[PDB]
Amino acid sequence: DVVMTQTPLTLSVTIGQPASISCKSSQSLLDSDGKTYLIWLLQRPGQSPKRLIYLVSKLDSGVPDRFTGSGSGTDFTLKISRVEAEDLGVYYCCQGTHFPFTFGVGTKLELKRTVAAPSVFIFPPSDEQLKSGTASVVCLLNNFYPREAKVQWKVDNALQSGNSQESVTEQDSKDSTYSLSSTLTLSKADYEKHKVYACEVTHQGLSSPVTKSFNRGEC
Amino acid sequence: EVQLQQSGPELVKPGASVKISCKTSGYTFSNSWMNWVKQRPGQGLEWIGRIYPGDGDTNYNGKFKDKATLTTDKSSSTAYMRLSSLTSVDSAVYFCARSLFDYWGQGTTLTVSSASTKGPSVFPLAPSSKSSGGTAALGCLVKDYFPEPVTVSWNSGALTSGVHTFPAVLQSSGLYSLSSVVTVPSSSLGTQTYICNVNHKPSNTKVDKRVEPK
Ligand SMILES: [Cl-]
Ligand SMILES: [Cl-]
Repeated sequence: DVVMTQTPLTLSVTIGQPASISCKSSQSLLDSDGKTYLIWLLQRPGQSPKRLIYLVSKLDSGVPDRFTGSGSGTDFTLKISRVEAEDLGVYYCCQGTHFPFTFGVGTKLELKRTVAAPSVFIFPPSDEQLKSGTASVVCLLNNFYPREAKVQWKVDNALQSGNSQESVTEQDSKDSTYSLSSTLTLSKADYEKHKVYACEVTHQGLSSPVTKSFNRGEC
Repeated sequence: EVQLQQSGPELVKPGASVKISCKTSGYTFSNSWMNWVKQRPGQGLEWIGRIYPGDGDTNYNGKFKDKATLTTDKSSSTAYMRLSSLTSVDSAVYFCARSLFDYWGQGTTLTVSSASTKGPSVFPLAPSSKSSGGTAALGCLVKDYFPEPVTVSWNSGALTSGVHTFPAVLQSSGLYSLSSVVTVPSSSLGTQTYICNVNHKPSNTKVDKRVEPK
């Protein structure tokens, strides 16, 4: 196969600043017909890839002018004059000169921005879930940066260990922040035996940890 | 505009075959190559092969020559990909893409597994005082389903401001869960309509759950 090697594999850029990604093909992409069938694609999380650049340097319709493509032979570059928040995603080079057509591994473009503390929200289990015989307590950390955060659960002032799971969104395409959900899983019986449910959040942007809590039955 | 509309998600047993479709519109189907592409974690984007609908010419990736068969129906402007002797390594998202990958379908998620479908349980994340100043939060929990995928929207897609849908996460004991939340002005609580629309096509489970303060 023609191997497509991209550099860097992760690109961390502050909004408004230039960025570039290079691609090396293991065989020249110059075809017998004079054209060089090198394209660049962007894939946002949960979406299909979209072509941005083709024949090395031609821009697809609707692609901002800040994207340019260059190169020849085996070495190609995608350049972004100024990264905007909506440029985040995974960029792939791809060749269509030689069978089988092949893709690079992808370069993840992530955005740097200023520290932002999370807003914190806590949710008791729904009566419907309780009526169904289980219980999830959820703590939401919204619109924060950087991605790293600590979430500690306490039930009746007892520190919880090993009974929660966190999930983090992809970086936001408008403000470059993240959001994080922490689910504390207890049996319905355990949930009904305790009163105070609290999640304590520590983040670089918080001077002091933030705690949100509720008391079961104190609606 | 050019449109490539693929068939829905598939759950199939090991050893079976499956046929995925790509129905096109907005250009002359007979005069463009149609490619098929696999996307799987660890394998990346892999080109399976292509077919030229005007004359049935095909080129395959040798890696997939014994796995995939491409055909077309000019009457319905539809391209097909049949995958045979399926194994877990075939679980992936498959895309159709035109010409030099200039337009792509939305993808088809294929899961190869002996498991049966299980629809999600959908629970409200109910707002209250305990979900900050002038901002409140609400959401929906989409729990314990199989296989991928599930789609989630709010108010049939009319609500996008403040929406965060978390990734599906495969849990240790084999099922998936995700959640979707919305942050809104606290004034909107109990006054504005918030409906989370959950669709799990493999189980034919469609839920439109109204989320209200508890
Ligand atoms: Cl800072
Ligand atoms: Cl449907």
